[PDB]
Amino acid sequence: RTVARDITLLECVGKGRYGEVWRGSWQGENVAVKIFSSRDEKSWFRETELYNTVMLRHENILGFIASDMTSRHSSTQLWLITHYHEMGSLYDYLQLTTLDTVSCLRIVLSIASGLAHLHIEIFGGKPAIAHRDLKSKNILVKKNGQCCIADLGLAVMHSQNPRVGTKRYMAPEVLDETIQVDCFDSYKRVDIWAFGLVLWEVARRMVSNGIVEDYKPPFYDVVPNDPSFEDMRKVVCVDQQRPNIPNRWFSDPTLTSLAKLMKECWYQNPSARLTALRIKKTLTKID
Ligand SMILES: COc1cc(-c2cncc(-c3ccc(C4CCN(C)CC4)cc3)c2C)cc(OC)c1OC
Ligand SMILES: COc1cc(-c2cncc(-c3ccc(C4CCN(C)CC4)cc3)c2C)cc(OC)c1OC
Ligand SMILES: COc1cc(-c2cncc(-c3ccc(C4CCN(C)CC4)cc3)c2C)cc(OC)c1OC
Repeated sequence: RTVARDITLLECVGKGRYGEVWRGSWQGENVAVKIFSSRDEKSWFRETELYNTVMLRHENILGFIASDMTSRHSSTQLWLITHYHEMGSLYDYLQLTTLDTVSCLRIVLSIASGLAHLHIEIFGGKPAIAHRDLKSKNILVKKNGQCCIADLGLAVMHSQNPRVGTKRYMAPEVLDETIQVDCFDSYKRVDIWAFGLVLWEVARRMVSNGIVEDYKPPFYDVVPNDPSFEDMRKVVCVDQQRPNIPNRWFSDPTLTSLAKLMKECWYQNPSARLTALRIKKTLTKID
């Protein structure tokens, strides 16, 4: 049989230290191709090792197609091939788009759904998985209004990489180095912190009574761009600051409920934070 492997790379949709992401075409179908830099090879290996352990398949997890290693003259080329989401990342989408109640809830409940799927151990099934780099750039928007979680290059697996998380989204126990590193639940609680920040980013863009906030990243008012580890530790650990809840949210029942939820993702005590499954249930009862 013919094994068609050619992918036509059509346009670069992302560049960073990790390498590049391309929109590509295979057999007439759009695919996303992440080409890894040499500096971030361990992210390709970790995501590949995870998918070789468990073939995750969930509507709110970016769909895996392939991991490719190709020998070159002097180097190894590493590609991750996934489904392609033409609307781009949530970070991208929120810059330019405002939301109503239904679209805001649909976005955040779809993220919580993907996260709870990662976190849960299923017997027979999947290991429990923590993401460790959840943020709005690692969430893609689908045409049906739901999102999917991307980038399992830092993921950790549990059954009963010199890359670190994005500093802006790091939980207090990561910044003050008290995280209980031998304890899998620790990693879930770091994801919940980051989820609460994403929930704040999205809620700001929900219109109520003709008002909306501009897109800002978490802690935009208290740290520089590309904040240092120390910048973050002073804000989050020493001063114990949290993102602002605008007064206008308290006129809207949805944003009032979302403010309470994001508060219960941001407790200093990691074991006080809500679980992804409890966040889902709360979101199903809003509106
Ligand atoms: C190697 O590399 C790539 C391969 C492909 C690809 C292309 N055509 C057909 C296939 C295929 C799938 C599955 C079987 C099965 C059939 C059932 N039988 C009982 C066992 C074997 C055979 C063939 C694949 C996997 C795409 C790629 O990119 C999109 C590849 O590059 C990453
Ligand atoms: C990697 O990705 C894609 C792959 C393919 C593709 C190409 N040839 C063959 C297959 C296939 C056939 C048959 C089985 C068997 C498995 C066991 N049993 C005997 C029943 C069924 C498995 C696999 C596939 C899945 C198509 C794709 O898109 C349409 C892919 O997505 C980009
Ligand atoms: C986060 O992580 C991964 C993401 C993806 C991925 C999948 N669909 C669509 C995209 C995308 C398309 C288009 C834009 C637009 C944004 C506005 N403007 C700047 C032009 C371009 C942005 C994003 C991406 C980036 C693939 C991945 O691997 C193959 C990822 O890594 C796991």
